[PDB]
Amino acid sequence: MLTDPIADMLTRIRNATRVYKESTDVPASRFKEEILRILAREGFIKGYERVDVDGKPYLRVYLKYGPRRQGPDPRPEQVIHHIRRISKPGRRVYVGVKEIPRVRRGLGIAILSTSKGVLTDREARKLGVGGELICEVW
Amino acid sequence: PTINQLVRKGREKVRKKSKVPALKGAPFRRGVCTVVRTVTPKKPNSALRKVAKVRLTSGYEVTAYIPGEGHNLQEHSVVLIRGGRVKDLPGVRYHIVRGVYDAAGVKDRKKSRSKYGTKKPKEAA
RNA sequence: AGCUAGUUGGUGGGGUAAUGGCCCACCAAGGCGACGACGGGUAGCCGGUCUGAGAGGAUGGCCGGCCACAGGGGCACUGAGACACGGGCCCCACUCCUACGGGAGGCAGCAGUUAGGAAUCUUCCGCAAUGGGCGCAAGCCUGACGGAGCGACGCCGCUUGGAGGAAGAAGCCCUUCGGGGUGUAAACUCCUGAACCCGGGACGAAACCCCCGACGAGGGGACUGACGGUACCGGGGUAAUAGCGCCGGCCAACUCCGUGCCAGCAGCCGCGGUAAUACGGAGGGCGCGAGCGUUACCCGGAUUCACUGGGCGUAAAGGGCGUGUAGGCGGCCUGGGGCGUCCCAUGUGAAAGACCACGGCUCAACCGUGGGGGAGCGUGGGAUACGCUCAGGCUAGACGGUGGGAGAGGGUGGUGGAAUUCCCGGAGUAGCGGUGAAAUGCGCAGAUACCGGGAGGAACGCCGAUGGCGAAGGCAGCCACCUGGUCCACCCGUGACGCUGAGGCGCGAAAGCGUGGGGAGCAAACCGGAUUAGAUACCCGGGUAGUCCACGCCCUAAACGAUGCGCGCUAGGUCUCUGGGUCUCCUGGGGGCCGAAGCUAACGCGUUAAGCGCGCCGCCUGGGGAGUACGGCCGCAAGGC
RNA sequence: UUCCCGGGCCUUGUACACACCGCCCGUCACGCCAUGGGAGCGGGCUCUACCCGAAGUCGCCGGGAGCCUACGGGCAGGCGCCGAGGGUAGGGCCCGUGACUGGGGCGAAGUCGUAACAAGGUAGCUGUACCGGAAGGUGCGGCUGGA
RNA sequence: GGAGGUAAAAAUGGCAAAA
Ligand SMILES: NC[C@@H]1O[C@H](O[C@H]2[C@@H](O)[C@H](O[C@@H]3[C@@H](O)[C@H](N)C[C@H](N)[C@H]3O[C@H]3O[C@H](CO)[C@@H](O)[C@H](O)[C@H]3N)O[C@@H]2CO)[C@H](N)[C@@H](O)[C@@H]1O
Ligand SMILES: [Mg+2]
Ligand SMILES: [Mg+2]
Ligand SMILES: [Mg+2]
Ligand SMILES: [Mg+2]
Ligand SMILES: [Mg+2]
Ligand SMILES: [Mg+2]
Ligand SMILES: [Mg+2]
Ligand SMILES: [Mg+2]
Ligand SMILES: [Mg+2]
Ligand SMILES: [Mg+2]
Ligand SMILES: [Mg+2]
Ligand SMILES: [Mg+2]
Ligand SMILES: [Mg+2]
Ligand SMILES: [Mg+2]
Ligand SMILES: [Mg+2]
Ligand SMILES: [Mg+2]
Ligand SMILES: [Mg+2]
Ligand SMILES: [Mg+2]
Ligand SMILES: [Mg+2]
Ligand SMILES: [Mg+2]
Ligand SMILES: [Mg+2]
Ligand SMILES: [Mg+2]
Ligand SMILES: [Mg+2]
Ligand SMILES: [Mg+2]
Ligand SMILES: [Mg+2]
Ligand SMILES: [Mg+2]
Ligand SMILES: [Mg+2]
Ligand SMILES: [Mg+2]
Ligand SMILES: [Mg+2]
Ligand SMILES: [Mg+2]
Ligand SMILES: [Mg+2]
Ligand SMILES: [Mg+2]
Ligand SMILES: [Mg+2]
Ligand SMILES: [Mg+2]
Ligand SMILES: [Mg+2]
Ligand SMILES: [Mg+2]
Ligand SMILES: [Mg+2]
Ligand SMILES: [Mg+2]
Ligand SMILES: [Mg+2]
Ligand SMILES: [Mg+2]
Ligand SMILES: [Mg+2]
Ligand SMILES: [Mg+2]
Ligand SMILES: [Mg+2]
Ligand SMILES: [Mg+2]
Ligand SMILES: [Mg+2]
Ligand SMILES: [Mg+2]
Ligand SMILES: [Mg+2]
Ligand SMILES: [Mg+2]
Ligand SMILES: [Mg+2]
Ligand SMILES: [Mg+2]
Ligand SMILES: [Mg+2]
Ligand SMILES: [Mg+2]
Ligand SMILES: [Mg+2]
Ligand SMILES: [Mg+2]
Ligand SMILES: [Mg+2]
Ligand SMILES: [Mg+2]
Ligand SMILES: [Mg+2]
Repeated sequence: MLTDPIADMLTRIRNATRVYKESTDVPASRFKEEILRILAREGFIKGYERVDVDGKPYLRVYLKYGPRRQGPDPRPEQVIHHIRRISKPGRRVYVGVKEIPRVRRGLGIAILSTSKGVLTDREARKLGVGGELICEVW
Repeated sequence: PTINQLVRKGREKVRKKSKVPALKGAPFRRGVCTVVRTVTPKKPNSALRKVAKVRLTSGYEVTAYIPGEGHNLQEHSVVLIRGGRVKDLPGVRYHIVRGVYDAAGVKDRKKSRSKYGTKKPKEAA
């Protein structure tokens, strides 16, 4: 019934990164499409496009990985090591500008929905808005 | 559990229990002796530890351990209760301080005199 | 788990400074409660204090703000203000004085007593300061305060010397006696100088008062210090208290003797019963020092209540299963609002404390100044991505339609055969059943084994499976009726109707209970016969309730996949059950095995997850006592929750 | 090579590991402690109804009867409602106590048996029902935590 | 050749203890 279409989408990517699939089709909504826009700016994916499946619109996201390591277990390093939704529907999370986490001591990214659109921890600290902390990626 | 169950049932605190019922947890409690005897230990040991049932000022009546070597406890001696239990003695959960009451301190004690209530001797050393 | 008589509302009065059932008459019959009323227990609340990385947990002692009491209880008077600590009236308890009839008193103010207790001080000096009451003032009162005294109660500062000094005295300890340790430690030699003696000696004090100016501004002058001759300053001058805990591991520091599961140690694991670094002593060492330990309490460690930050297959933990109320949560698109949410400003967030600077006591403790921000809440303005709400719309969720498909799904009625037992007829003999082996038992009163006929109850072989069905318990001969759930195809209609689910509600194997019917086989209890030391058991022969039917109860379990339900996602290989197809093969559901990635402590799971995520409910927090006892509800009882 | 005694390899099961000369369960006897039931007795708080009810505010009277400086007024005084508190009676909670009794926990080596763990010598556990000194046994049904 | 699958026996071992 898709209780949380955003957190489900974040796991549609996590189930693909662990098997190194070329792409994954997730359902379409403009709010989650806006999350993919930020995901392509910082460089976690190669992009996405509005595809059509059985007459319904989906989002074919082109994943990104690392180089083939040498030695045992030649699986490449993940570009996306950890990703999970913070503001779950059963527990809403709302923060200001002062209450913004240092995601992976700045090496990571904290995506959040604000009144001036959906932005990340850097530009939301620059604009000074804050809001619903959606997820953390590193 | 879920978040919604936490705002309904909530977390329960531990609320520990005092091992010493010394009436508000006072550090010491005066009591008068009624019996002075010995009690056999638990299964891994064997000795004759000197004990005494005491009738404190709270109206109860408990057993206390006598430490050291030799004492002066009778059927009518006043004594002070310390606290702390003895593992090899069942029902004994209190200790007897020595030195200032009718219970004297261990005489001919040389190392630990703060405990066992022995005063400082002066024999040119 | 239900509470409510001024209880809830109205009208009019009384009363108050003032609204109000605060109080009174009449009327209406309402008000509160799982968002926990009512009752019980406990407690003054806060700024802050302690801890903790933080979130939090605990606490409310000194100082400050608010409330409430003045032996217990009520009541008013006065007054701007009291239901009044050192004011008044009355009752109770207590103390005291009486000429006995009726009077006096109220330390939870400062000191001090008694009693309780582990334990808490001076019946001190002064109004000089500051503050308060009165007074024009002079001034008076002030156990507010300023100070002093007691107490290692806490924090801070200081002393018990300093420099030399033996290849290393004596004593004492250990020794494989050769030596090693105390140990520069001492003695001894220089130097400095706590305490003490002498002199000097304050800051806190400047006003109120007076004079000139109009008793104003402004200027000038005088008086006063409890602490106290105290701090401090100058001169002189003495080598001048060290103690407590520990020394198996955690935990830093080891040798000897004594003792022999005795004495004893102990916070946990544990040491001691003949050679103990764990007991006792001695030497030595480690830790700290006017202190060191112990006991009691709080936080930590404890991510062992897990929001930050835990779990439920087997360790404690998934409700027996379902239906569903409240609740929590909710698909895609576009507008309106701006409640959550975010930002800016403004107000508040007292002071002290805390944080950071600079200063004053010769340093610090203590103290003065200054700065910096919290979180919250009120107001004004803005933003609208997300949650929320209103409106339009959509189809992938969910439901329905058309047409098929399987199945031990359920209830009622009828029915078929085989077999056991009993009765009857025939025929037929000396033994049959039974065991590991025997015996009880049955049998010449004609048994077992065979044929024929009849009655009556229960269960349905082969099909039958590692199979199917239901939500669970569970369901198997056949027929027919009544009836539920489910799957596929077509993608036709509705259009977010959805998921979970505290309580409630219904189902709930076997055993058991009530009333009646039934009773062939089997079979608790029970009685025999063997076994055995004994047999209340296993083995054998009998055998009643029960097992069976109708109705009503009981509500348990290894009620198990020891795995809650719904949805999305992540390689396949293979067996089978059942739909559909351009039936090679593809595709939908259902039961199984092996297994990618992954998870788990391992066993193991692995699109029938214990994987990766989200919504909701139940449940766990060491073992025993114990699913026990009391209380509540249910039941006819056993008993259940 | 079926059986007794000892031994080797593989495997299975295990609650044993100073290791089956192992472990362990229950009743009985003794000692101590806490707790429940118990003829009841005692105490504390609290609730309801009634009787009496001081001080005092408020409300009438103030008259056949008092005092008053202005009197179709005031004070004293009388009455009434409320009332602290005392009593009488009945309940609700909590606490202490009680002969005796039920089960429980603890206490180095007492008695009786063999239940479980090896197919523990009757596979074990289990809900229920009945019996038995006791672990336990058995009946019906279920589980694999057994073949 | 995949299942159904074989018991006559026989109780007990005082407590506590090593690098
Ligand atoms: N401990 C839990 C319970 O103990 C009960 O058992 C208790 C008694 O039955 C048992 O008694 C045993 C006895 O079985 C055995 N045959 C003899 C043994 N000496 C006794 O032991 C008891 O008594 C002696 C003195 O007599 C005490 O020193 C000893 O500590 C104690 N265990 O000792 C136990 C108490 O320690 C039951 N097993 C059961 O209720 C449950 O297991
Ligand atoms: Mg940083
Ligand atoms: Mg109190
Ligand atoms: Mg912590
Ligand atoms: Mg008093
Ligand atoms: Mg007074
Ligand atoms: Mg005293
Ligand atoms: Mg003054
Ligand atoms: Mg003054
Ligand atoms: Mg020497
Ligand atoms: Mg001065
Ligand atoms: Mg000097
Ligand atoms: Mg060490
Ligand atoms: Mg020795
Ligand atoms: Mg030693
Ligand atoms: Mg020693
Ligand atoms: Mg020690
Ligand atoms: Mg914690
Ligand atoms: Mg703690
Ligand atoms: Mg948590
Ligand atoms: Mg855990
Ligand atoms: Mg278990
Ligand atoms: Mg378990
Ligand atoms: Mg279940
Ligand atoms: Mg369960
Ligand atoms: Mg939504
Ligand atoms: Mg708003
Ligand atoms: Mg402040
Ligand atoms: Mg709509
Ligand atoms: Mg259509
Ligand atoms: Mg449901
Ligand atoms: Mg039933
Ligand atoms: Mg039945
Ligand atoms: Mg019956
Ligand atoms: Mg029979
Ligand atoms: Mg025998
Ligand atoms: Mg039989
Ligand atoms: Mg099962
Ligand atoms: Mg399948
Ligand atoms: Mg597998
Ligand atoms: Mg559930
Ligand atoms: Mg039960
Ligand atoms: Mg060989
Ligand atoms: Mg073997
Ligand atoms: Mg044995
Ligand atoms: Mg007149
Ligand atoms: Mg008049
Ligand atoms: Mg009683
Ligand atoms: Mg009693
Ligand atoms: Mg008793
Ligand atoms: Mg004994
Ligand atoms: Mg058995
Ligand atoms: Mg056995
Ligand atoms: Mg057995
Ligand atoms: Mg049974
Ligand atoms: Mg029997
Ligand atoms: Mg025996
Ligand atoms: Mg021993």
